[PDB]
Amino acid sequence: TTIVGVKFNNGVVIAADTRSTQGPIVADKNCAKLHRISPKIWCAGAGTAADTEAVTQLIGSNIELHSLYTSREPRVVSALQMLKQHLFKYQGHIGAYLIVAGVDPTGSHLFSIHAHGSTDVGYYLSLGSGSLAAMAVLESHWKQDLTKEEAIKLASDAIQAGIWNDLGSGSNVDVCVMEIGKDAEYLRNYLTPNVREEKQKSYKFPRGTTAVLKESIVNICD
Amino acid sequence: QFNPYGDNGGTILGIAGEDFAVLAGDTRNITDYSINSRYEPKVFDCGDNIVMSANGFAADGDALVKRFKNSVKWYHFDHNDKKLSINSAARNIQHLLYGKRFFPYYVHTIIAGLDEDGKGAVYSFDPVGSYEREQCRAGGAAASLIMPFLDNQVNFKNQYEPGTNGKVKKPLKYLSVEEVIKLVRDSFTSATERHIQVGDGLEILIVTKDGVRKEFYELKRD
Amino acid sequence: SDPSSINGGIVVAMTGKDCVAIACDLRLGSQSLGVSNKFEKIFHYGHVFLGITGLATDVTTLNEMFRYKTNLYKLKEERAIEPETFTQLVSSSLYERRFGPYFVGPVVAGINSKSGKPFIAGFDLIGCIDEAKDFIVSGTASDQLFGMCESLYEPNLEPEDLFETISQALLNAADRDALSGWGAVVYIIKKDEVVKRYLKMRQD
Amino acid sequence: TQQPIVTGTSVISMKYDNGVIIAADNLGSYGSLLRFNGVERLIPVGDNTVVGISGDISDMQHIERLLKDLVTENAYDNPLADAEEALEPSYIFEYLATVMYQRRSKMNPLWNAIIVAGVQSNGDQFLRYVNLLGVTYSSPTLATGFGAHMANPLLRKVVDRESDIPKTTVQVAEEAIVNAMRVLYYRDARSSRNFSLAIIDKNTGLTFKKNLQVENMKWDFAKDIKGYGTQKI
Amino acid sequence: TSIMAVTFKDGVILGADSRTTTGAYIANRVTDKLTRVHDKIWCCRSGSAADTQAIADIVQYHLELYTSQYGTPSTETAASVFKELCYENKDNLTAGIIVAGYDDKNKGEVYTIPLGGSVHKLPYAIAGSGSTFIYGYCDKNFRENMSKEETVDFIKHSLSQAIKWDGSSGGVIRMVVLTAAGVERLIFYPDEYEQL
Amino acid sequence: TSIMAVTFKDGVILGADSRTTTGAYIANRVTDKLTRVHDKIWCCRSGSAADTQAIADIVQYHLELYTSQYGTPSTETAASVFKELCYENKDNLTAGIIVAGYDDKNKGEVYTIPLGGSVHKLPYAIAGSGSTFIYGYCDKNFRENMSKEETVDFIKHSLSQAIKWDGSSGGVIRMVVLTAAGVERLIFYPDEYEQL
Amino acid sequence: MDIILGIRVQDSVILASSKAVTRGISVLKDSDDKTRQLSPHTLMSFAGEAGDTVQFAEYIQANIQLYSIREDYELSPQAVSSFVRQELAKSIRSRRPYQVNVLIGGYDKKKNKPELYQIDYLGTKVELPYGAHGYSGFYTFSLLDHHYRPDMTTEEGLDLLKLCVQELEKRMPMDFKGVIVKIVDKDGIRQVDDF
Amino acid sequence: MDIILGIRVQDSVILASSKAVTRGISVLKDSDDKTRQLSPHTLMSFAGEAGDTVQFAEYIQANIQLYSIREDYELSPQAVSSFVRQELAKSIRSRRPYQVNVLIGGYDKKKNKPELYQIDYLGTKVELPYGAHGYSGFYTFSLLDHHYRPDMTTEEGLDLLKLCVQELEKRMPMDFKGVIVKIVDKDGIRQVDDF
Amino acid sequence: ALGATTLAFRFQGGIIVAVDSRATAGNWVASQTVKKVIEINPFLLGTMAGGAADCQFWETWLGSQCRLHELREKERISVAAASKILSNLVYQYKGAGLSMGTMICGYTRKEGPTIYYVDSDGTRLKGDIFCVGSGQTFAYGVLDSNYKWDLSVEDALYLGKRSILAAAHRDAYSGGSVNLYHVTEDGWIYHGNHDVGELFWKVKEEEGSFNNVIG
Ligand SMILES: *[C@@](C)(CO)[C@](*)(O)[C@H](CC(C)C)NC(=O)[C@H](Cc1ccccc1)NC(=O)[C@H](CC(C)C)NC(=O)[C@H](CCc1ccccc1)NC(=O)CN1CCOCC1
Ligand SMILES: *[C@@](C)(CO)[C@](*)(O)[C@H](CC(C)C)NC(=O)[C@H](Cc1ccccc1)NC(=O)[C@H](CC(C)C)NC(=O)[C@H](CCc1ccccc1)NC(=O)CN1CCOCC1
Ligand SMILES: *[C@@](C)(CO)[C@](*)(O)[C@H](CC(C)C)NC(=O)[C@H](Cc1ccccc1)NC(=O)[C@H](CC(C)C)NC(=O)[C@H](CCc1ccccc1)NC(=O)CN1CCOCC1
Ligand SMILES: [Cl-]
Ligand SMILES: [Cl-]
Ligand SMILES: [Mg+2]
Ligand SMILES: [Mg+2]
Ligand SMILES: [Mg+2]
Repeated sequence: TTIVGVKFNNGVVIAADTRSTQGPIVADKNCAKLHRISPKIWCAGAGTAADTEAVTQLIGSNIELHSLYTSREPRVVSALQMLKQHLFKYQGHIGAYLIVAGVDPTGSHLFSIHAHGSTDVGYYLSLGSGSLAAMAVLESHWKQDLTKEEAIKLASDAIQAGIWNDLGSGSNVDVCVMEIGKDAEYLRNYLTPNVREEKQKSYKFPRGTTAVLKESIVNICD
Repeated sequence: QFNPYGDNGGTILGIAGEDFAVLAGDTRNITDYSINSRYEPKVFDCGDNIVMSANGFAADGDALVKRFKNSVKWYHFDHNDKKLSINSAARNIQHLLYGKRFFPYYVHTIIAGLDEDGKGAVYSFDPVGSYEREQCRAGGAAASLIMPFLDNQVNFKNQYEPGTNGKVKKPLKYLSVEEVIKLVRDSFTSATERHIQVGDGLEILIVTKDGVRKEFYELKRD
Repeated sequence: SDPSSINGGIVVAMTGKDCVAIACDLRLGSQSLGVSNKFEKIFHYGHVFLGITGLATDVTTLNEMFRYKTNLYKLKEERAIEPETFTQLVSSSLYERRFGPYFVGPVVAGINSKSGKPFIAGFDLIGCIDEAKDFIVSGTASDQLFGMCESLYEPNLEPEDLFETISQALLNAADRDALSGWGAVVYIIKKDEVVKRYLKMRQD
Repeated sequence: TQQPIVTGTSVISMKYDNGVIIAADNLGSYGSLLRFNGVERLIPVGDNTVVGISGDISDMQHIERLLKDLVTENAYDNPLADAEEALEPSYIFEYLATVMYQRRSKMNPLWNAIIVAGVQSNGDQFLRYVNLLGVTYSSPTLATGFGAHMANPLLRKVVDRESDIPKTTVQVAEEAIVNAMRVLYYRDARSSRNFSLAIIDKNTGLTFKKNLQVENMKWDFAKDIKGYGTQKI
Repeated sequence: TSIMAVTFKDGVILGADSRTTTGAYIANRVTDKLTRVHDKIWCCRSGSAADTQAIADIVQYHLELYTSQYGTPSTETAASVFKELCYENKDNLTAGIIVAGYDDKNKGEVYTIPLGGSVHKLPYAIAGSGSTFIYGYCDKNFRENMSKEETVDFIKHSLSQAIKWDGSSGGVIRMVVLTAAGVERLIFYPDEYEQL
Repeated sequence: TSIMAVTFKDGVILGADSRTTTGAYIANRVTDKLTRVHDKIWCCRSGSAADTQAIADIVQYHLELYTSQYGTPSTETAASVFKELCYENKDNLTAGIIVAGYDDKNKGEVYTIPLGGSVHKLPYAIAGSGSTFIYGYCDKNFRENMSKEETVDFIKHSLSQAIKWDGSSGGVIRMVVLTAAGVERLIFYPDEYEQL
Repeated sequence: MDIILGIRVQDSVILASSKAVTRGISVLKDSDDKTRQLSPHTLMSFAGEAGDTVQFAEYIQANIQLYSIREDYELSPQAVSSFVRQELAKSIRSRRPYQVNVLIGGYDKKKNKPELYQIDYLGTKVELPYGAHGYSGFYTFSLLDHHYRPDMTTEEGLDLLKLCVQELEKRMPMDFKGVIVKIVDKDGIRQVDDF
Repeated sequence: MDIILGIRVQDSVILASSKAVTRGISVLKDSDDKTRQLSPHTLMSFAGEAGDTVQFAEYIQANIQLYSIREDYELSPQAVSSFVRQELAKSIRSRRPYQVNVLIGGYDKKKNKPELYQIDYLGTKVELPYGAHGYSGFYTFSLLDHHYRPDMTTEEGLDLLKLCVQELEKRMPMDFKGVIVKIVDKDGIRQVDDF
Repeated sequence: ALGATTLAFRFQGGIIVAVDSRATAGNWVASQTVKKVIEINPFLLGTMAGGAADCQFWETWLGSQCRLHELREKERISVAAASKILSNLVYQYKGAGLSMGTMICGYTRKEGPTIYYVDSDGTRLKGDIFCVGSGQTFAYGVLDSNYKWDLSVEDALYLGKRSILAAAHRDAYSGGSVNLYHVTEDGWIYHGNHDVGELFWKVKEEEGSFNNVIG
């Protein structure tokens, strides 16, 4: 994985690649690493795939119940606190590396969380196997007082660096923009620069090619 | 402790026709999750209409090829410029590999050319020198992905004649150079999609009685 | 002593035009020794189909477990479970055993009775969902299946054509794996009819 | 069987339209201790080659001696030692690559990663890598250690393939290298601010720049960062 | 890490670098290792980032609950809570913490808590991987009852050297001043401290 | 061990502690770690006592044979012989040696040879387990072209701190002065240097 | 290496189990019966870790006998095999698992069909025409694969079984001191005394 | 566990050696002769590591035959046993030692007495009335200790030997496929074909 | 690391040699077309089990030594002498890591049909029937029960073919195809390559065996 987060004027943006590996094999060429914790709090996840989904769904559920209980919109620091305490308790055995971001009544926020339960604050962050490729871009092009359109550009450029240069990352670029006073816009497949070329030949078989021993109608009805 | 071996990834493919033979291989060189080169050739013209590739640990691969090229040179000196037949080259390579039986070259070796009857020939070696002549052979990282596809499309395995109750097999036949290159290109584009160590570029070396021709095709760079 | 490769086996699933297909080999072994050629790895709960590879005791155990859960689901909900919902149930159940997992590689396949949309999905042993438009693979010859499916597959295949494509993907993958083979079964699934075909393959 | 003691970190390089650029910091680390600060890890051979070395410094000093002795030996009984029969980058590289592979095959390696940058007699750019395993490869951009992970991505944005080399000027290429060295200073814990840079041009020849410093750094935003989550003060 | 806390005439000053590492990679170059557990009781964190954060969060909770019931806690009380956590969970923790605070009665106080969980009250304290390189410098240059400006220079020069020699230390030098006047944050950038 | 060598206006001064350890037991509290390989080329020894003695004995033999044939060797030549032994036998040695000498042409020179067998020519050098604690102090206080008395004080204060913090260093402070005047041995006892 | 074999023929199930009990370099016994009757028409043979085998077999026996008394009804071989599998499936993830492999031979009185089930210590169940555990399968399966026909009589099954024992006695390294053979059919369970 | 036994009686030496050759879970052969004739009145049986046994036995055989040709004279059993011991005594401190245990049965023509020597792979020589190698001694020595008399005939020795083989076949875990028996006396070496 | 099924047996009409064709690298099936009978010379055969390279290299080397023997002695080499040259050679390399399990087969005047099992730990056994590999147990079962000295050449060829099939079926690491050989005093005769896929179905139907398998 490659995942990033970038702060801008009136909010925050996060992005991710879409590759999912199983050893050296690509299991999913277009998987979603951007998760919704609450409507305006989204999370990018790297590491053990089941762990990032499970831990983000659990905290998201508890955040919803908390939001209903308190009659308030959820805060990013609450999701942050709940996540890190959960991860710390399991001493790193839950391999979830997250970039947590969102907007709430307090303002716009951007954090990262590591598997062992440590958190960090920043204006620009990157996690995953392609984090070094991404961070190189962020360190080269980031500046204070970014606009919305500049931050999306920087974020996707950082993910592309991972896509091209890191073998762990690939395929497409997902983005989510969280601006203050507006609905969060999830941009699934914001960029698709790895389209498979036309094959040289069709491998559609003549019917009856496959040898068959038995046929039978299966009963799915009651 | 010092580990003298490494894995430079990559995958290679040798197919033999009626009056020709191809030896293909991707141009990507890697270590762990990094890309070292997007274009580093590993299929070589060794002289006497013999093409060769040694895939796996690049340092051992370059050493072996270098030694065989040298072996060809001295065969000419010692035997009045006699042409080294593909079968004689194969036996010679066995002795090169087995000479290091107790400190092996970590490579999968494949050579291609024409036999003494003018028909296409491909030979494949294990790291310690066992060899065999074959119509079709894939080697390297993505060999497991490509090889069963060749079994199906080159040797027509598991394909029976339509209407014959799976009693009459589909007849074996020689393919054209054009049909073979189609299968090679489709083999590598498929492997590129599902194997992280495969991509960047594809270089094919075709061998006919006229000589050795080259063809290059781009692959996905993610 | 690698639980996922003791018994051997493979499962593959594909989508077509208004249909899905799921197929499995029939082998069960104890490492090198072949024990049974009738060990089917595909099960169905109503109109939702589930294929499971990996450790055979866990395959059997999970089938019994999802039969248990889908029967109770139906009694309470007064309707059969859909593929999208079943996929989430499988994921939940597997992650419940996160630190003592079932050594399996399940595959869900089916058509939504309401929308009519074809659906397939795959999982890892701890419940991560791998949803896909095209195909899903699982088992000891997963590498081989990935190579066949990625080259042979094309979108919007008709049931009769789809049958040939999945059957050839499975057969040629199984023949390049020692621990898979010994027979094969293919399910072709349409909106309101399901055909099951046993394939003829080499028995070595 | 060895273990490296005093070490040098990343060496980065790239090709441009008329030649090649190479750079490396002036540090000799002793584990976590930044022990030696006046270490030159770029070593010119003649007026057309520069060898950049990372890894064990004692093994680097050994290679320096071999290269110095190689120049001496080439001049013996050679009237064209400063002309047609002068040492080429390809000659120097193959010699080192032969040595590195021989040493790994005796299970007594030179614990280094080497990049040989130069310009051939016909004007062609030469840039090739070799390491303790005897592994070799060439590319428009090459880097060692952390540079492979952080510098290559930045340098490949300039020269992504072979066709981008004629389009890349020395001004642009040098700018990218200097930017890369800054990024490594931000993010590599065994790096230093001071570094050396060398340019080998087919027209202007060898330009060797010493005592460079990373500058135009961004640190101001650090003042706004407070705590690790909830802390406001 | 390189961290230190120094008592002086008007109170106490905490000092720290801003580097966080994963092997040789710098995961964060602008880290804040000076953390508040109470209005005028702060701590310097070294060791595991996860462990030190978890501990500091618990201590802040304990002192907030203490304040609700018994009023403002002493710096000694804060150090005791830290110790209790570090000592009783010594097998599962990697945390070297320096506790520093300002009372009106007791003035500036500094307590250091090494790996084992022992407590040591000192005039000044240094800790972290980079502290090893400045034991000699700090011992020779420390004086009791220094002024604010003298103490700032002492910490600046000390951490400057620690950063220079330790690869695990670097970035900016953060400082926190604790006096009767209030709480003041300071920062010093590379271009300044490097050429001292 | 704590050892150092410092160049100054008139030449070079070598300095060392006198402690030899076997675990935590002090096998020798009055050790002489400053050893002569030539009239005005000396070395500071750290690491294995056996290895450093064997090496120094061989170097002295090589330089005695050099002198018989080619006259007085340079300090650089002496450092090269040390290096050759330390580098080629790096797998079987534990020796951190500082070579120091006085020429009339080159004046005072200092070369340090760490574990790997690399050579580094420096204005001054520090080595040994106790050197870690004085990197900061020595960097801040060293100046080029110091006087003899200034250089003696620099070494005395530096090794004083090294001894204070390092358990593996202690005893007396031996020093050897190398100038055109000749060779002067110095010694400083605990009662003096401890209370600096 | 306790040799247990099983063959399902037309009208019965035949189980053959070795008589040797070895401990170290000594054959302590040469007349051991490695089986327990679970019900009048269901028989279970077993092999594996010492102690665990008998403890497990008798525990299953007790549970099935309890069921028979409670319901005044005999459980089908399929039902018994499923119960046994679940117990082993629980066991494998316990603190100390039962290291026991079993064959379950039974005659279903409702279907009027013989049934043979093979269950290993992991809880891996399969219904088979013929089965074995341990290294035994490695020798006999080739013979059974060849000479086995589905319509065989009990006498033909015993001759087929003799052929397997002869092959084991020829090629196996250890002396297993012959086998006790038992037949399960419509009339219940009986032992062949002369084999 | 290749059984080799030896019994010295009044007028002869009797050696018994197992016929089985096992590799993994397969008995590759059941008619193997684990002995070599060193000279007309000297016989050596052997057991131990695969390959080493035959290589060592044949090497000794060649050396003794060379001596016989050179001197036109047969070496005494005592002399042969000493030579064999020294070769094993050298071997044990070599780079790769011979892991071979031997019994040397011979008839001394000058003394008119039978002689049995037991030599293990370390080069530990002992002259004995009866001997064994491996686990074999653990079963038979109690029997020999009891029924053995020094004035026995060859026929009485063979009956005593039968008693040992029967005990081994009863209590030993592995099937060793019987034994080849050979007798050494004044008239030389001969094999008992029916045992 | 090679799964295999190889056999060789003596009978009235000489020697039958039969092998499978599969090569595996773990679970991955590398080849189905491997030649596991090495044609040492026109009169001698060798089987390949264990190391592929070790068997190929040294049994080819053996053929060179046999050719030199008959050049110097003007007589065909005995199977005993040929087998011993190979066994003495691998014994020198003992401990180094060679992996072999082979049957050296031949038919001469003084010996008749002769088979020697030669193995990498130094073993050299003369015998009538040998089976070697991951599937040896399955093949032994068919061989032992059906073997007789007075077998005809036609029936003996089938027995060897049927025995490999038995192993190819059950053993996962055995299969592909069956290669047959008949060794006579005048030399060996190749009796073709037989795909197991086609052979299995054919034998099932004609013999009535493998009822457990649906077809
Ligand atoms: C980049 C792409 C790689 O770093 C990203 O970090 C992504 C993150 C996204 C997908 C959320 N990471 C992965 O894709 C991740 C990499 C990885 C692999 C193994 C351990 C940790 C991280 N891949 C996975 O988590 C896959 C997801 C699959 C493709 C659906 N899962 C596996 O590879 C599982 C590992 C499960 C696991 C268990 C216990 C501890 C850690 C991980 N492995 C298998 O399924 C392999 N095997 C197959 C046979 O059945 C038994 C298991
Ligand atoms: C200086 C650096 C040293 O004294 C300071 O003390 C700082 C303290 C600040 C941040 C409060 N310490 C660190 O930066 C600390 C160094 C460290 C590392 C390991 C154990 C103890 C201390 N770094 C961390 O804690 C990082 C922070 C992450 C990157 C946000 N965490 C890791 O390095 C984790 C820690 C896991 C762990 C191990 C043992 C005890 C507790 C936790 N390790 C990894 O991720 C492993 N890593 C995988 C990639 O390959 C190299 C190893
Ligand atoms: C300071 C102390 C550290 O840098 C100095 O460097 C001095 C150098 C002077 C003496 C030139 N170093 C020592 O005093 C040195 C410390 C040391 C120990 C081990 C390895 C390297 C350095 N001490 C020694 O060399 C002593 C001197 C003896 C007592 C006269 N020797 C030992 O301690 C021996 C050394 C064996 C050895 C180990 C590894 C490499 C080389 C040599 N060790 C023992 O006797 C073992 N001892 C047995 C009693 O129980 C504890 C261990
Ligand atoms: Cl932190
Ligand atoms: Cl000393
Ligand atoms: Mg990529
Ligand atoms: Mg001291
Ligand atoms: Mg098979």
